[PDB]
Amino acid sequence: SWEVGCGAPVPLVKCDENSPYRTITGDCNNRRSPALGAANRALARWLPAEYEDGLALPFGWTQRKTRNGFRVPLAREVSNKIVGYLDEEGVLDQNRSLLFMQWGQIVDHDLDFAPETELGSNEHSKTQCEEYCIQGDNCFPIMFPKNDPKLKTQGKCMPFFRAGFVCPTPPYQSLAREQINAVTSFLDASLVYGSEPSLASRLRNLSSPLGLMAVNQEAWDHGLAYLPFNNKKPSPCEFINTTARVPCFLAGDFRASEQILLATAHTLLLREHNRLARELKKLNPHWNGEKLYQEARKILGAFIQIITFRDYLPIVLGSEMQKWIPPYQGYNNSVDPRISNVFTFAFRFGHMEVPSTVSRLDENYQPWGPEAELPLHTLFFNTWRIIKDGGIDPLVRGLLAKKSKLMNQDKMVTSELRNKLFQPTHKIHGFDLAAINLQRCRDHGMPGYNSWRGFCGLSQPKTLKGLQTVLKNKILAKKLMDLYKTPDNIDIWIGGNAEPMVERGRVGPLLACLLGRQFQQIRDGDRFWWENPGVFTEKQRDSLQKVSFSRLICDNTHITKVPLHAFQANNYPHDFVDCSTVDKLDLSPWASREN
Ligand code: HEM
Ligand SMILES: *[C@@H]1O[C@H](CO)[C@@H](O[C@@H]2O[C@H](CO)[C@@H](O)[C@H](O)[C@H]2NC(C)=O)[C@H](O)[C@H]1NC(C)=O
Ligand SMILES: *[C@@H]1O[C@H](CO)[C@@H](O[C@@H]2O[C@H](CO)[C@@H](O)[C@H](O)[C@H]2NC(C)=O)[C@H](O)[C@H]1NC(C)=O
Ligand SMILES: *[C@@H]1O[C@H](CO)[C@@H](O)[C@H](O)[C@H]1NC(C)=O
Ligand SMILES: [Ca+2]
Ligand SMILES: [Zn+2]
Repeated sequence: SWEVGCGAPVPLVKCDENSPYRTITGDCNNRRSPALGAANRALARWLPAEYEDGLALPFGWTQRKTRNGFRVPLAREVSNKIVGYLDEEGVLDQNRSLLFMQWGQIVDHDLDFAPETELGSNEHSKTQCEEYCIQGDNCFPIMFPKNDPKLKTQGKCMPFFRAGFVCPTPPYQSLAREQINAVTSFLDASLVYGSEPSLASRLRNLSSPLGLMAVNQEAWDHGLAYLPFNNKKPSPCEFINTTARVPCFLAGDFRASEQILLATAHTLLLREHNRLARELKKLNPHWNGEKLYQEARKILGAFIQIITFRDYLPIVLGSEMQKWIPPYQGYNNSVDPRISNVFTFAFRFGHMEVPSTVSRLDENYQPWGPEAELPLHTLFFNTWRIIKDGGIDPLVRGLLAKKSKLMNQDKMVTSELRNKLFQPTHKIHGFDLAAINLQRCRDHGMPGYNSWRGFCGLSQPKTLKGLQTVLKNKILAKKLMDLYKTPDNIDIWIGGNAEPMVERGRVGPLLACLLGRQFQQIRDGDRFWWENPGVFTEKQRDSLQKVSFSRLICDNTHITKVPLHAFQANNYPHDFVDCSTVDKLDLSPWASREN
């Protein structure tokens, strides 16, 4: 009847109350409700889901059924008319390095993943949805509007499969459909260690009692470790280049090889675990492998939290940072730490920060070889350009010395993502991440733009002129009104990203509120927050305050010249220092004395 808890899956609650370490699943963090923030449960609903039929059909599903009296426009038509641009000149962020973009993706992948339903195992609709563009069950194809050039070269649609949902994926559940978060809601390095026990063990080196993560046994980066290969088929990293046949990496997170700089960041974090585990073994030779793994895992989780909340979030939220994330006042076990469904769309502001090219730079921060700069689309599921072209150092120098794309109301998403995206099992560099995001907002039953404005205490524009004023842009407001016909129908991904950025920040007021609230909750609601008294000793916390992405690079690469503020736009050599001058993480406070 009430159906308070639909929890047939993952019923197991076997909580050690005493454990100084996190579970891999996120279970037991909250003592009163131990499933809160656990992986493989429903995304939180801050507002009730909004479906065409009130339960699970997306707006746009039934041609005849309006939203508030108007047909919702095709995701791809919004993408073409609003999100696309031609000229990559002038589009770079003069005050954010490319590392700023890349850290956002890292944090996002630690916090949330809504994987497509697996109803494609030995299924026709796996290829049939792509082949015949026929909407049904989990097939919700992105149809091309009539004037779309892709209609001329790529057929009628782009394939799209509905996200997985809680209480059996194929059939009906208690009231509205709730999509799954497959990773831990805590900011806990689940993207390095995994959110499931099987994966987390596969990633470990259990051959030695050294608490190490498994490393590649077939390839080395000038003696430095690579992630292991994912030896499974079919492999998109092999598909791109069947001559090189270099597989995807195997990381804590499914998505680690989606692009070369994400793979690069994952590689830095793995190196850091093993570095930490080796340093701890020197300090504490009596520590067994499990203890070394847990202790290094706990430090790397703290590293990710401190970089995120001290360095990253202030330059995302700008003037809104203090409003939404006041200085820390300790653990609040009444806070809901779960990632919300809306946050998983709010955080996609990163899509508008991705620039059109990636560079490899040499030890003078000068172009590395004759093709030093490459188009982003050639680097989707690309591991062979790492193994076979110079390792991660040239790409890390690019992350430091090159710039994020700046979000621009006239230039939102580069064609490298908007027309050339590669999706596994599709075979073409032909997808549109903007269209996918809009279709997914509808898949997840998102409330529209004005419902979220109301949620955030902001004005709800009802007319062209009101929207013009909110967006500070008359042409953008007119295009959105021509497509939507009411600001109430504007999908949250495009409405949030259309707002001009807050002072000293990189998102508008609506996104600052949605992101701000989520990050407040993941900090306040986390029993294992690095700064929660008892988690670390006061001396440990004194050491941890000195972490920086600059030291992470110095410690885990052959790079000896780094900037002191790695998320800022930094130019070589003026903004760069020797690793010598950069604070180290002093692990002496981890020395464990019994006798
Ligand atoms: C080249 C860089 C990137 C690529 C190729 C990429 C690709 C993708 C793809 C294909 C999806 C899945 C879309 C769907 O099926 O609904 C996605 C989701 C997402 N992306 Fe990106 N992305 C990039 C950068 C970023 C950045 C920089 C951020 C944040 C700052 C970000 C945040 C997200 C979030 C939060 C999701 C939803 C995750 C989930 O809950 O399932 N991405 N991205
Ligand atoms: C697991 O860790 C062991 C212990 O370090 C690794 O084996 C060593 O392998 C390296 C080759 O990369 C050799 O240089 C050393 O001589 C070996 N040392 C010892 C003490 O055996 C093993 O490669 C690791 N396995 C994985 C999958 O990472
Ligand atoms: C597939 O990967 C191979 C293997 O690296 C790439 O070949 C390199 O190709 C260029 C020629 O354009 C040479 O100058 C390099 O020295 C090659 N190395 C080797 C070992 O062959 C090839 O370019 C890739 N093709 C695609 C489609 O990505
Ligand atoms: C604990 O969280 C609850 C619910 O979010 C909040 O209302 C309360 O004020 C919080 N406690 C403190 C001390 O901020
Ligand atoms: Ca996590
Ligand atoms: Zn080297």
